[PDB]
Amino acid sequence: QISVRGLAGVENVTELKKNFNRHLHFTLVKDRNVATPRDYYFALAHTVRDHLVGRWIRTQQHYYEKDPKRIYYLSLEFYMGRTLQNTMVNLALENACDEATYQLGLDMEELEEIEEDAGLGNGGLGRLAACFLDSMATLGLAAYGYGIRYEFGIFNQKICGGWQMEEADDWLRYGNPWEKARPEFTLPVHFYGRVEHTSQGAKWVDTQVVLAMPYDTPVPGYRNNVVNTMRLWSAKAPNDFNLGYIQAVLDRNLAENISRVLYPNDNFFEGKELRLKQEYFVVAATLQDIIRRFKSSTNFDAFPDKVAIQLNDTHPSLAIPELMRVLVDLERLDWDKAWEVTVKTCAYTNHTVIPEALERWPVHLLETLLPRHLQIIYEINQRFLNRVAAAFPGDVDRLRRMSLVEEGAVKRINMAHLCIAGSHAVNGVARIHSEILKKTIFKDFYELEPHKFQNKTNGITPRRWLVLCNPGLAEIIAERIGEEYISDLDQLRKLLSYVDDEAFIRDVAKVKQENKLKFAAYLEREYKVHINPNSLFDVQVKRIHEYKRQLLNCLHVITLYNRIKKEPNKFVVPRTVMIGGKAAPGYHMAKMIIKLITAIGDVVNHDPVVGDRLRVIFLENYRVSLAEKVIPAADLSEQISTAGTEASGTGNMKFMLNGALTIGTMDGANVEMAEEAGEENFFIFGMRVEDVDRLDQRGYNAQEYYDRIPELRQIIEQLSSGFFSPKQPDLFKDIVNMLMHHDRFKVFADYEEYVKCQERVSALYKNPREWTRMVIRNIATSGKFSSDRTIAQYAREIWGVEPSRQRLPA
Amino acid sequence: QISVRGLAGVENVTELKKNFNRHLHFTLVKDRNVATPRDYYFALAHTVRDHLVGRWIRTQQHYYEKDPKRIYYLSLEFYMGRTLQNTMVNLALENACDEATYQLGLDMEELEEIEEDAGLGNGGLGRLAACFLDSMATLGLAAYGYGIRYEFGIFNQKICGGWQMEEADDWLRYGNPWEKARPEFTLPVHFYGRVEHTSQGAKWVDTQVVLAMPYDTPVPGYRNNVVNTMRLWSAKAPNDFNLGYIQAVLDRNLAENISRVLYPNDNFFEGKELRLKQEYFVVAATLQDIIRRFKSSTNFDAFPDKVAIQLNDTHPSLAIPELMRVLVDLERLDWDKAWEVTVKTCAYTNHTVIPEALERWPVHLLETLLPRHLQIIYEINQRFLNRVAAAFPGDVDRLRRMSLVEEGAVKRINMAHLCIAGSHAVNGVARIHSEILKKTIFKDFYELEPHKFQNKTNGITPRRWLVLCNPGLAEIIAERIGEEYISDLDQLRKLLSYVDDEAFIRDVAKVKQENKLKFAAYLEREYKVHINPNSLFDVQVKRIHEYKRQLLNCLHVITLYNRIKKEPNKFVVPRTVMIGGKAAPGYHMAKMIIKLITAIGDVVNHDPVVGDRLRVIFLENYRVSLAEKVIPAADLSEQISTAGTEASGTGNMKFMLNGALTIGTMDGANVEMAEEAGEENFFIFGMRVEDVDRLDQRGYNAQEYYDRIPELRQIIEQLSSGFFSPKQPDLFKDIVNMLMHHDRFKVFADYEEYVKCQERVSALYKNPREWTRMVIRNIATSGKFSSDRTIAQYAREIWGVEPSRQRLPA
Ligand SMILES: [N-]=[N+]=N[C@]1(C(N)O)O[C@H](CO)[C@@H](O)[C@H](O)[C@H]1O
Ligand SMILES: [N-]=[N+]=N[C@]1(C(N)O)O[C@H](CO)[C@@H](O)[C@H](O)[C@H]1O
Ligand SMILES: *Cc1c(COP(=O)(O)O)cnc(C)c1O
Ligand SMILES: *Cc1c(COP(=O)(O)O)cnc(C)c1O
Repeated sequence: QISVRGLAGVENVTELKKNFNRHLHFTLVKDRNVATPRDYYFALAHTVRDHLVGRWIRTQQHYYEKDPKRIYYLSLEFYMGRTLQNTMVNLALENACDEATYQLGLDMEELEEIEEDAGLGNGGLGRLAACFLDSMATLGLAAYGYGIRYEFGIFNQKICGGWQMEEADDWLRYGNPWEKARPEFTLPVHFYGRVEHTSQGAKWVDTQVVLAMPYDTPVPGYRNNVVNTMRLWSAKAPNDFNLGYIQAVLDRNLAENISRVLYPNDNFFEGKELRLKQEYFVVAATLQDIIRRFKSSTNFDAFPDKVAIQLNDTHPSLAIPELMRVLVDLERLDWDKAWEVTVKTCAYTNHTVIPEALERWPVHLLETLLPRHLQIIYEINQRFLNRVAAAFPGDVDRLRRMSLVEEGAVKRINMAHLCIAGSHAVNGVARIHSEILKKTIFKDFYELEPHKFQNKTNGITPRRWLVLCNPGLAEIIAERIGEEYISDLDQLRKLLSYVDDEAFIRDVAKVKQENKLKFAAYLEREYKVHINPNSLFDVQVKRIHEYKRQLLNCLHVITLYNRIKKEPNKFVVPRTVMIGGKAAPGYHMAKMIIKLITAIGDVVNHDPVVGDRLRVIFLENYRVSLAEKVIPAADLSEQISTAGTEASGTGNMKFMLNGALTIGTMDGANVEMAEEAGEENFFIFGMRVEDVDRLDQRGYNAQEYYDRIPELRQIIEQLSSGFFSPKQPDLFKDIVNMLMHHDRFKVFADYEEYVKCQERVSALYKNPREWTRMVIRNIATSGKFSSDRTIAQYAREIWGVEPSRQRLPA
Repeated sequence: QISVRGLAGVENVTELKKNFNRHLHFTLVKDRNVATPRDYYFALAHTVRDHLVGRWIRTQQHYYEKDPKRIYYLSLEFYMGRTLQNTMVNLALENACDEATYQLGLDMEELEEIEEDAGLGNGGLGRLAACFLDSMATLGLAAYGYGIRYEFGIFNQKICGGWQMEEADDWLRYGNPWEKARPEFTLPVHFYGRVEHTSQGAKWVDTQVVLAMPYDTPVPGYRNNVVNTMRLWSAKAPNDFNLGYIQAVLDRNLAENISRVLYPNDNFFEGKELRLKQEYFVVAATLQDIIRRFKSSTNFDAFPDKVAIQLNDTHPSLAIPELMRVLVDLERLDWDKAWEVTVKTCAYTNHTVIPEALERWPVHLLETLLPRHLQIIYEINQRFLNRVAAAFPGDVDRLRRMSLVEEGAVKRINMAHLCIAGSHAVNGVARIHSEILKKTIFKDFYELEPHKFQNKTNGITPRRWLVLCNPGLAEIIAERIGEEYISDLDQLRKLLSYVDDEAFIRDVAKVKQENKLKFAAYLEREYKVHINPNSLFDVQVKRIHEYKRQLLNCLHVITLYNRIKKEPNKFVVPRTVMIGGKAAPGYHMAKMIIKLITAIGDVVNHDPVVGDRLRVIFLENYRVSLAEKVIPAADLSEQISTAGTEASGTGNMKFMLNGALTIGTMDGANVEMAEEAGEENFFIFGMRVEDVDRLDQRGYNAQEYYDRIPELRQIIEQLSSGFFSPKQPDLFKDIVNMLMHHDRFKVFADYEEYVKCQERVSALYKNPREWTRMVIRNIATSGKFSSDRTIAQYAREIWGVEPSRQRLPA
């Protein structure tokens, strides 16, 4: 047992054991003679869950009595991952449960691997919402996460013949012990219908009703006895729905399809009706719940003082016109009063600037599905543009640029413009991203209302991303500076005075080595793959995207291979290059990149001359639980997006906190990370944002790089001739064609500096002691990237509430 | 507290209370400050459920150790109703729970009303399966009920404007505390595909796979610590199903629709593909489970010694060719050996002779959906007909009459012929029905294999149908003869010596009066209806069918009304005529009969001259839980089906056990009931089966009755002129037209004798003491109709197992 995992008290281990047996018997209805590891996992889950309820009930009763300002975090994604270990950590039950299960003759680690990941997210945005919930509970905020309970989360990725295959993520198959259905709080959500304009007000009539049933999941704070709630809505058809008879009952599934599956698109907008329905569904049900709770705390003037609604991207942007609809149509507030309340209540967070991710809904869709909302949006636009016109007289082009309504082929509603107009605060997720918003994408809006624009650099929770996934590192750190850093990451600074400590250097390096061995093992257990634990672990894990430039990584891998074949008997630092991540099902290029990766592995991993000096592995089904395994085992973190494309990134922070050195561009949060640790302790390379713009003025011509770089030329010719695809020589023609003629991300432009920088990485890896000292400098300055810091800033600068580290009663 | 409800021990009431609070807190995650009656209901349900698990686990472990012959009852319907009270009764926990909830300040009766009925049945057949499960557990048989877990059971009936409106029965909305999902025992079920004939055997290939997930529900025996299992299969799509991406996931619902809803047809065959899929689904999954269990007890010669499969009607008839398919195709047994095993394993129960209920599946359907099964069926037919030909040389018409394959418009498979050929026993459900089977419908089969044909008169469980729904009557009976009768109904005979006991007569009458007051109250509480508790309660509750002749009842009601209007100031015994029951959604005539009933009520209930002398009420949404309320309150039980159409009936038995006198035809079980009680203690009338046949030889002409009976003529003319439908004068033209020209059930032919008999009923009701004495004679001789007797006969004469009343350890 390690200290950070809590006490294994005599009374509590005994108590845990009997409750474990009580659940195995009464809850699972099994005896030890027929129980399987899955049954044991559930008995433990229910036992741990029991320890939450008491705190869950009093935390909620507490907010009712004290009635503080409530924070409502709206998101269509909550990438939670597993819940068992996280709950034990936050409740200081890990050692006790470890001991109790040991005495019962069970391996707790084995049982934890049985829990299904709650993959209700695509990547960064979804995981961010998960970390935020953890931090809000840890900071004692009366916060509620509101989303959709998808029956099927992000698809499970299978690699067949080197190609990605998708398969339904039936995560609820065996049940979810963490959620509590609350059918008694079901709410109606309306769709379609039409608008009637009577004397005293407008009415939305003849609508189709879909019921929203909530499921509450507890969110425990870190050892503070606070347990907040994540409420996920599930779609249910009313019983007089479609109510020949048999068909009517079977068609109920049409309404319930709303919460059936998560759209697997990462940073890509798909204007499908089902998606719009999901967006309104979560917004409509959530706002009724919010108002309900407010009325039970009718002057809505105090609404903004008791309520804060954070829009995680534009996905829940309809909350703005829906709030107006309720206040104006139902509560009968005058427009101006309602608008004042709405603006002071809502705050919007922008997560990316790439055009293809921007939500622009066709007017004909809103027209049919949400007719009243379209009218309200036009009215908002009208009044907003009148403000612009009055502020910039005669600037007609500004008017059309700022309109919420876009003209052209088909009229569309720019949801981002909607969010800015209806929110009192708009923030980017990293300093460079937030500046870009003010200088480019939202320049006009910044000029009209500069006070609205802020920055809130993303963060990650040190509980899941350090204590839970890397207990070995958390321990040696605790041995030196104590445990307070877990909820006050800035304290990692104190580790700076141990940078020359021989014992510490040895331990940091030991923990990393153990993590690598453990992962190298896992690799062979669950995926029959052998790798060399002494090689440098070069990993790039994140969603497959052209802007993330996994292709640039591929070019380097091929460069290393060609250099070896050129001078076989020359020494080179051994490397295990790991690339993982899912591609959206309809993203052809992303799928081709995955195939290219496996194809490279096919050649490189079986070339006798290469030996154990270079291995290319594609990490299958990258998800939260897998991230918890690879990140602690990584030596090199690849964050190589084209400058200006990765708003922030969060994977980068996870790697920094876990002892990996970072090679990357001055993009997103990488800029602040290098700033915190010192550029000398970072492997920075490539074009800066300014260089990218210069190149665009000039005109990006990939041919130029192809002509001046022999090594690069050789790689393109290998791809083109079928060197990596013998049976299908032209298999990668699309990739080559894109790289050569329409590469929006300038892969070639950063190639030279990238491989040069990679050489410096290998040189430092050859000096174990200095590599580790640089690692210590990174870990020691990663404190700023704790989501506790991020949330404390949202709380003070946007929501107007004070965080608190006070422990609620037992 | 009453004695039959068990002891309210000090230690147990205290234990019940803390467990109730434990579940309210830990299971429901609620505090007393926000708990609602529904929450309290669930805390109690979970508390009671806890007492079952221990016994459930040891009963099953017990069967594993002793390895007795297993009884598998296959049914597409299990009309369970509520489970809470039934479980308390069988566990002797009712008084303890009553006391415990009282001390917690709660009314247990109020909480019981919150439980949703498990309406996985249409009527008789489904309820029979429910009573059988209870009796099998009570008789200590290693029995398993196998069916489908429909998401939506029989529809909830609403009456709008006097018309039936159907609405989804979302019985799982708030959850089901009684079931235990067993995803770990999921089994694959195949559909479509084609048949490949290789060297060593035929193969069913290229099939579509649907997963069958089981849900186990405990079935407690009466105070014997035996808890059997009812396993209901749920359809689940495999995860690589349909696996653009979004659509594939959404289409998963196509496979899962198999267990979505119960076909609401009572005694009516609808040849829909979805229905056939349900039938094979339950059969395929069940047989794999059966074999699996057998192999874990490979000579299948002992299979019939360890396994008995009872086919509840022909719905699960595919079990015969499916068993053959597995034994021949998979286990590789020779045809003849496999057939021997199949016949000795299967037994079939026929429930009705009406042609429209007979399952005749089109060959093109089986051809596409189950190609291998069709081949096996042809092979079975071939070999069966060769036996017929050898037994009746030259009788060519017999060959075509007995074929499993019917020629004509479209070829069809007669599933009933299939069941007879592949079963070692075939039984009817009442003596007269079973005789009819041998003399008519299955005469040819009886001639070929007389040994196969048996009778097993239906029964009802005295636990739910006496102790649970009529505790007052069970008590006064127990006060005289003890409690042993509850599991040995024949003991009610002893009540015969109390027929002249003044105290008993007074009590029997008192209990009935209390039941009537309680129901008259319930009527006003949940349906705003006032009735006179002193009137005779004339009730007919069962599914709406033309053969049940609710119309004959209607004619009598109108006769009574016309007679009153004719001589207003003449005295007549007051009556409250209650008719209830659901009509299949597509059964037009049944729906018109419901409207006619309400229409009569509209006129009769508001005629000042009638006063409180006659009331016509239509009991809305008749279901099991409602039956438990009306039956104990009834004075007169209407069992007036045309002789030869009601195979048995079971409602009739429920009324007899509960103190109601019976007016009915010599049909189904009515014949044995009158035989047991004595015809003098029964109100028998109308044509006997022989009279019906004579009339058919002759030719049924309704006009004749219309011409010779003035009162009948007046009624038809009232219906025709719009007397009961002012706004829509021709509203009942279909009814009149049917009665006059195409009445298959000869309503007019029994009219005269029916009203005459009804007059005798009223005369006896005028003499309270003698009416009650006749009631005692009925209750005292109802013992034979206990499903314990029925099951003991199935056990000994069909399954080859001995029932046992031995109590398993605690
Ligand atoms: N939605 N969105 N965009 C992202 C993402 N999910 O990847 O949001 C994440 C959370 O803000 C950012 O770190 C990331 O750079 C940005 O591209
Ligand atoms: N299926 N079927 N037929 C019936 C029914 N459900 O009503 O089976 C019941 C159970 O055997 C019989 O009592 C009844 O007379 C017969 O019509
Ligand atoms: C943290 C995380 C991400 C975000 O990673 P980036 O490299 O910022 O894109 C995506 N997926 C998972 C499973 C994560 O844990
Ligand atoms: C017993 C019962 C039946 C069968 O009644 P019959 O009069 O034999 O048709 C039908 N429905 C319910 C709810 C029952 O309890």
